[PDB]
Amino acid sequence: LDLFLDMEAATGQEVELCLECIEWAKSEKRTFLRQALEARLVSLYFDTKRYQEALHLGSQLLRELKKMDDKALLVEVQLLESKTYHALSNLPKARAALTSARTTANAIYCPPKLQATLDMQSGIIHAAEEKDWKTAYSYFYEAFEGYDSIDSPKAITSLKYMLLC
Amino acid sequence: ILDSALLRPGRIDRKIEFPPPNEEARLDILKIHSRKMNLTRGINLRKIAELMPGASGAEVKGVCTEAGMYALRERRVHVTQEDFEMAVAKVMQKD
Amino acid sequence: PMDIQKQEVREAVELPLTHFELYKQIGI
Amino acid sequence: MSEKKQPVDLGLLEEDDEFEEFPAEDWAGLDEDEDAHVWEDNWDDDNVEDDFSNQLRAELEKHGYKMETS
Amino acid sequence: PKNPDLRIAQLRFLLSLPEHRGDAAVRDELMAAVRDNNMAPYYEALCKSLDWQIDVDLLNKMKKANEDELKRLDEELEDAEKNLGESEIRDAMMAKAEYLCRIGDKEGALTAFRKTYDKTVALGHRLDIVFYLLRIGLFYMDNDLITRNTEKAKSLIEEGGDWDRRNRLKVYQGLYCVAIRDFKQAAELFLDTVSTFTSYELMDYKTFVTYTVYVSMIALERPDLREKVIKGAEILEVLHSLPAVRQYLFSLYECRYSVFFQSLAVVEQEMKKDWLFAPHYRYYVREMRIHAYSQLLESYRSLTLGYMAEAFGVGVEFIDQELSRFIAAGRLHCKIDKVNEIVETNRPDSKNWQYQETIKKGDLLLNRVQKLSRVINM
Repeated sequence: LDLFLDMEAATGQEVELCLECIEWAKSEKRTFLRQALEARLVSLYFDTKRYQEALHLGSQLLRELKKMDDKALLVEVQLLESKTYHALSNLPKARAALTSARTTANAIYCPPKLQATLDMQSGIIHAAEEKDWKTAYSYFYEAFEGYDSIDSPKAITSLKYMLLC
Repeated sequence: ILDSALLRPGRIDRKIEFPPPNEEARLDILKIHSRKMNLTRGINLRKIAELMPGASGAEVKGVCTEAGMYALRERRVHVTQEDFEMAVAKVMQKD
Repeated sequence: PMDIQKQEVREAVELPLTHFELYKQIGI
Repeated sequence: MSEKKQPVDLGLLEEDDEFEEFPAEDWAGLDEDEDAHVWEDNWDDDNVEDDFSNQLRAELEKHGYKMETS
Repeated sequence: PKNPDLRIAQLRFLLSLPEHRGDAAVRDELMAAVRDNNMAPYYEALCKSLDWQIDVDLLNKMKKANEDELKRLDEELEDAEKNLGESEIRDAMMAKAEYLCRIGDKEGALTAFRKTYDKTVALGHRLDIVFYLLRIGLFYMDNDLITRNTEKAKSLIEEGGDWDRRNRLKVYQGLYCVAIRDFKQAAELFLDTVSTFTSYELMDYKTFVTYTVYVSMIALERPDLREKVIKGAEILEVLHSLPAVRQYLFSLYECRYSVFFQSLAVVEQEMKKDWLFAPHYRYYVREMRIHAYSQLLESYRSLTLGYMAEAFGVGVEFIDQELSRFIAAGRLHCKIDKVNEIVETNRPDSKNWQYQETIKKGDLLLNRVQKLSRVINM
C-alpha cells in the first residue's frame, strides 16, 4: 500500500481501491487491517485536502481506537488530527490532541519517525501564535535531531524550519 | 434497638418499619436522583432499576454519583445506560 | 489587615481544579 | 379642564367610522412585519424604502451592467 | 414542531411570493405532505397551491388517520389517567400536544401545553415545554406569545446552563434577535458556537453560521471582527465549506470594492427569499454601504474622484447622489464640498464634539427637570 501510494499515479482509483480493501478486510473480519487501511486512507484525504471525511472518519476511528489496545497506533491518528486541525487553523483542539498524544506516547518508546514529528508539529503550533520563539526553536532543534540523516527532504525542511523559526 | 425496645415496650410510639427500597422504590428514587443530572431519552428505567440490588437506596446514589465521574472521564454530553451498567459493576464490586 | 490515592486524588482533585464551573455542570 | 378632548375623540370616532377595521388590517399586513421592531429605525428604513419604492428599488443587480457602461 | 415539517412548511415564503422557485418548494412540499400530518398546513395554504383535482384525493385518508391516531392518543391518555404517576401523564398529554403540533393546530395544543405546562414537576421540563411553544412560534412568527413564556421561564433557573438546553435557548435568542433589528446586544449570542451542533429541530449548523455571518459581518467593526471572529478558529474551520464567505470576509476586511461589488449580487439575491431574513433586506444593504463608506472615509480626509471611481468601480454620477443623500440622510461626516471636484471632509467630531456629545442629554435632562418642576405642587 505504501509502495503503491508513493508512486503517485492514478490517484482517482487509489481511494476506491482502498475502500475495496476496507470492504474486504471487513468481509474477512480483520479489525487491525482495516484500522491501518483507514489510518493510511485518512492520510490520503490529508494529501487530497478533503478535511470533512478525514476528520469525520478519523473521529469514528478514534471511537474504536480509544477503547481498544495498541495505544501506539493512536499517536498516528492524533498526530495527523493535530495536522488537520492545524490545516483548518484550530489551535485549542490541536493542542488538546497534541497533549493526548504526549500522555499516550509518554510510556511507549516511539520511533524517531513519529517521535520527532510531535516536536516538529509542536514548533509550528507554538510558532502559529508567536508566543515564545525559544521553546519553538527547541522543538525544531529536537525535531532536526530526530530527522537527522534519515531523509533528505525531511532534513532540508527540518533545517528550513530551523532557519524559519 | 434491642435495648431501646427493652426501654420502649410499644406504649406510646409509632412503629413504622423501614424496609430496603423495593423495585418501585428504586424507580422513583432513581427518578428523583436522575432528574438532577443529564439522562438520555433511550434508556429504560425498569431494567436499570431492577439491576441495582443490595443494601438500600444509597446504592442507586452510588450508581449516579459514581457514574457522573465516568461521564466526566468519557467526556460526553449525557449519560447512557451502558455507563450506568458500568457503575452497577462498580458498586456491585464494592458490595 | 499506590495509584489509589494518586488516581483518587488525581481525578477527584486535579480534574475539577483545572476546569471552571464543573461543580455546576457535573451534578454537584 | 380636560373637557375639550370630547369633540376631538368624536372626530376620532368619525375617522374610525370612515373605514371599519380596513386600515388596521391592511396596515396590519405590514405591521405584522413591523411589530416588536424598533420604530426609530423604521423611520430611516421607511424613508429609504418609500424613497426607492418608485424606481431603482434594489439597484444592486444593475451595477454589474453599469460597470462596463459607466 | 421539531420535525422537518417545520422547514418544509417554512419554505412557503419562497413558495408564495416568487413564481420561479415555486416548483421545487411544491415538489418537496407535496412529496413531504404525507409526512408529519401535513394536511392542515398545506390545506390552509392551499390558495398558494395547485388546483383541487389531486388535492381531494389524500384528504380523505389524512382526515381519518388524524382521527385514528388522535383517538389512540386519547385512549392512551385515558389509560394513563386514574393511575399513580407524573411522567406518564406528562408523556401522554405531551405526545398528544406534539401530534397537535404536527397537524398545526395551536388551540388543542395551546390547552394541551397549558395542561402539561401546569403538570410540570420541575422547571427544566417547563423550559422544555416553553421550547415546544417556540418551535411552533417560529412558524407562527408571533411576537409576544414567544417572549412571554421565555420572560417568565427565564428567571429562577438555579440548575445551571446545560450543554444543549441553555445552548438551545441561546439559539432561540439568536432567532428572535435576528427577527428584530437589535444587533449590538445580539453580537454576544453566537459566541457559544463552540458547543453548538447540528440541530435538525430548528436550524442546521451551516444555516446557523450562514445566518450569523450577516449580523457578525455587518453588525461588527474591524476591531470587533479581529477580536471575535478573526482571532477565533470557528470561522477558520467553517470557511472551507463555502469559498464565497471567505471572499466576503477577506474582501471586506481588505477593502477591495472591485470584487465585493461584483460578488455582492449573490448577497443581494441570497438576502431575500428567506423566511425570517427577507423583510430586513433593505436595512442590511444600506447599513453595510454606509458602514463601508465610513470605513474607507474614516482613515481618509480628502478623496479625489479618480481614486474613488477606480476603487469602487462605479461611475461618478452614482456616488454623487450617494454622498449627496448620505450627508443629510446618512449623517456620517461633516459637509462635503465640490469646489475642486474632490471629496474633502474635515470631521471635527473629537475635540469639541466629544464634549458636545452630552448636550443632547443636557437638553433632554433639562426638559426632564422641567417635568420635575411640573411635579411641584401637584
